[PDB]
Amino acid sequence: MVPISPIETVPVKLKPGMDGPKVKQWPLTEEKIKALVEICTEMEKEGKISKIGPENPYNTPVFAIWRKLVDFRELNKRTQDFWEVQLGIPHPAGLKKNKSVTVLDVGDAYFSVPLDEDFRKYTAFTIPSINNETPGIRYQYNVLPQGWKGSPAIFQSSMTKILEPFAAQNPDIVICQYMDDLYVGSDLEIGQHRTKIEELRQHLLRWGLTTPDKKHQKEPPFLWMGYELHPDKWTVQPIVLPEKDSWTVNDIQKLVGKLNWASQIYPGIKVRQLSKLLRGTKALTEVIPLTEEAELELAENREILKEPVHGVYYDPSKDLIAEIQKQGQGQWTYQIYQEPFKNLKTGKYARMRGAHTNDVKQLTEAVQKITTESIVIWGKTPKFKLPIQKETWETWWTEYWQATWIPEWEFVNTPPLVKLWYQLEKEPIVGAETFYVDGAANRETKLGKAGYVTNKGRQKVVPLTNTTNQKTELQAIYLALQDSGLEVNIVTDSQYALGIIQAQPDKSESELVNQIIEQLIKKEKVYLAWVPAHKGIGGNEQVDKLV
Amino acid sequence: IETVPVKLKPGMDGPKVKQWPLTEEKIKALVEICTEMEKEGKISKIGPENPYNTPVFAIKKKDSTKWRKLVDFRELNKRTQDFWGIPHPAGLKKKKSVTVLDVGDAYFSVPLDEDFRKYTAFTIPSINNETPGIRYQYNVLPQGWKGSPAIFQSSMTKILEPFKKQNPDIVIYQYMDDLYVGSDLEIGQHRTKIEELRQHLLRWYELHPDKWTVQPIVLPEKDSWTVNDIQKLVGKLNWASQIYPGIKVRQLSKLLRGTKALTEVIPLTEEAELELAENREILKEPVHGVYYDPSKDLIAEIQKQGQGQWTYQIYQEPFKNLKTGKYARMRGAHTNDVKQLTEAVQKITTESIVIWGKTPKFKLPIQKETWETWWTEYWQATWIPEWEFVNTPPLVKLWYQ
Ligand SMILES: *CC(=O)N(C)c1cc(Oc2ccccc2OCCn2ccc(=O)[nH]c2=O)c(C)c2cc(C#N)ccc12
Repeated sequence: MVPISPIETVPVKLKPGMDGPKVKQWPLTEEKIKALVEICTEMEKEGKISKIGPENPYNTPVFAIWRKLVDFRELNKRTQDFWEVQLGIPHPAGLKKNKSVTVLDVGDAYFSVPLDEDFRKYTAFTIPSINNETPGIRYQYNVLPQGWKGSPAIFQSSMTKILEPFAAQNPDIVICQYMDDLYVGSDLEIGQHRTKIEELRQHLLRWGLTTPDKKHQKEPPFLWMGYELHPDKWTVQPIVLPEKDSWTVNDIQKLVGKLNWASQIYPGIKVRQLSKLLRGTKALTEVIPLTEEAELELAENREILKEPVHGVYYDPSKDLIAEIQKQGQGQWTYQIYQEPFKNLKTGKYARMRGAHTNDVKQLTEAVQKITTESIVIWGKTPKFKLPIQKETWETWWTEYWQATWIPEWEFVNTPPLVKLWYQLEKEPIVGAETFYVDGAANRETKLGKAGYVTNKGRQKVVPLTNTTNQKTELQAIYLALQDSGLEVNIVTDSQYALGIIQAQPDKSESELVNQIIEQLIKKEKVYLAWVPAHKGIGGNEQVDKLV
Repeated sequence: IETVPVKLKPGMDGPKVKQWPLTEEKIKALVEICTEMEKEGKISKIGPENPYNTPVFAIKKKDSTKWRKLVDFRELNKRTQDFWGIPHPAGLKKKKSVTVLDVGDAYFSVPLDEDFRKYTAFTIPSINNETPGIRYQYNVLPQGWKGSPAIFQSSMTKILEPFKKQNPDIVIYQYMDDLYVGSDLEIGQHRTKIEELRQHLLRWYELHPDKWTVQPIVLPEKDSWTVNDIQKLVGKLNWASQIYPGIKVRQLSKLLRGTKALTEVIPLTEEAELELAENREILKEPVHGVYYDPSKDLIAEIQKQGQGQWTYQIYQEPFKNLKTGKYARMRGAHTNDVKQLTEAVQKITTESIVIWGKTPKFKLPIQKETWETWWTEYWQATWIPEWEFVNTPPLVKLWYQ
């Protein structure tokens, strides 16, 4: 016999202060008992388990479909935490094309990785005897059991340590481990490739691990995690949008899931209106009618998804480019590619929940998201193509009160273009009328007043019902904007309104803020000055609006 | 040569912090660095039985092209038991000049306690999540961990004993992996003394705190005041009245009586001039009841003033500033707001280390996603402070300009 190299065991402990499992065995039928006796006898002959005496106080239930199924849920609850088998799902657009990709079944190695000797006693299980007239057959595992918490991590780490020298001494090949399958890609000739496959089978045989010689079951196109992986391209598995006379909640969740999934390769997918119908819904079974916007969006999606689209694999010798387009209502779409018309992948970004916003902040956030995704998938930041002029961005970040930065990018003339819709003056405007604004409201009756007095003697006070102090301050500024010329100075004491306007929104939840924004767009020059309230600053008339 | 027992705080498990994505060049840099460290026994590979994690990334220090490994031990540092202490040298900030030296390599000569090593686990990530990462743990005192200077303190005293016995006029402070050496000599004599100390440490950053002072509140001096000038003056004085008690604005607010054009010149009355002068005299005095409490956090606020100018304040209680400043240095960041902010954070943190011996909690005028996306690209310091984000524009910005 050729000596087999031993696989180093991983030391395993239980969670602190906890003991091993002690679950009572369910009574089984005589047939199931016989089946489990045969299966366990074969496994004992193979070395996966061993018989133990009565001094082992631990026990884990065992079932039959025959096939043996040990329910390790209690031991899993009591087992220590391990390092994750994966910190994320690989994305197909990061894969590098290979002339050959071979699949090897290392499933038989799963039962060949030994379990920590001091931990085997916790895996004990009992086969019930016929008619329960003899003691049940006591077994314990010697290898990583299927279903135990630590089996995938210990198996993957053991396999990695085994493959490390082979991968190191063969840098011209790529070996990936996924579950009980190894994937070996290379650009070598098919003969040299199959040769190095045989060398890998020998190196694995040095640890007694057996690779099936007969032809495998997996072959292009690889179906994996909702993806189709082809020799030269990748895509998502076929996305079919169902025809429904009426849509329930789970149909809209299935639809938004299919559209989100498809949006990574199909460009222009929108999900705003369909996701909006799931607002504040608690029932999975409720039927919700479709808005007209949801119908138009769904039709656009059906037109985008009418024929297949494929992404290309990554080529590290070419540049990485990411282009963004604004879609409207806080929606953005983007394409990542290296050659024109050949996308690596696509995606979308929706604006965050907020009371006020503008297009520049959203484009910034989308750029950061794409930067992070691109560092994940490819380990580098792409060059950006953005629908915003260089001078627009320069004005923005030079005048914005926050620090902000976008990495290397170039302007692409694809409407709608992101622009600044208004810019407030830095100094008071000579010759422009000065509007002193103020508003106030009663906390009990919700009655208020908003208005202005100007240096030319112009005045206005408007009474308001169902209002607040903040609303009357905004309404006062709005009245000043309505009644002034193209250039106007505006004096307020509202720290609230100044906090809003200085954030430079172009869209808001408040219709009043949106009206103020439209007025600001219509103006040529607006200087907004703040003063402390109740300080006797004349012009600032608190009493005129508190009557 | 002998390990000292180290443990965590009661009831606290080790750190389990996600490793953030890294560029390919930083990953390869970490692969070379960690391979060399593994050859030297400083770190060892670990198996799946270690569930803890602390993030790692790679930087490039000043005047150097070699990559450097930087571990974000913040969570482990707050989870590590308190070590004990030495009172902070109040005379370090009073010295004329201070020089910062990186003495981190020395920590690698002292082995780390066995049962604690697993808490120093870190991961070199893989591109596209192809592998669970290359996992390591430290065998010696790691750089950036608060226990390293506490454990090495005796050895550091033994090494610095001859130098401190030779020059009693030089102040020596240690914070993390940095040694701050303050004196009053000439720049040339200070540099030769620094080479003397580095060759003294070899066998076994100019900074001038004397050129730094607290910034008083200043008011304009004008011969003609417009309505707008007076309104801004009253606003600033009203803000300052929260810091100084006897600030008075009613005589200056009298001039604003009436609905006048913003650009209209208003002459100051005699009562207004007297009130403004009294306010000036009040502002020339220090703030009443300002003290430092070592049990409270330090808070640092930063405002972007534009044109590469940044203001900052360090306080513990509102309106009780312990330090104020204005960083306007221009060093290869004229077109990058985030790089400027990161450099300002590093300088303010250094000043806070010199003054109080601990790092402040920052309030950054930046969105979370931008900062967290980009700050590691411009970080050059061994330590890392804490920060939160300001999403609403503060009105007091122009009152610090
Ligand atoms: C191993 C792994 O983590 N994944 C996600 C995985 C990768 C696959 O592709 C692969 C493996 C090794 C080397 C190179 C590549 O892919 C390069 C691009 N490419 C893909 C397919 C092809 O035919 N030719 C190529 O050049 C594959 C194929 C997988 C398949 C399955 C399944 N079933 C699961 C995971 C992976």
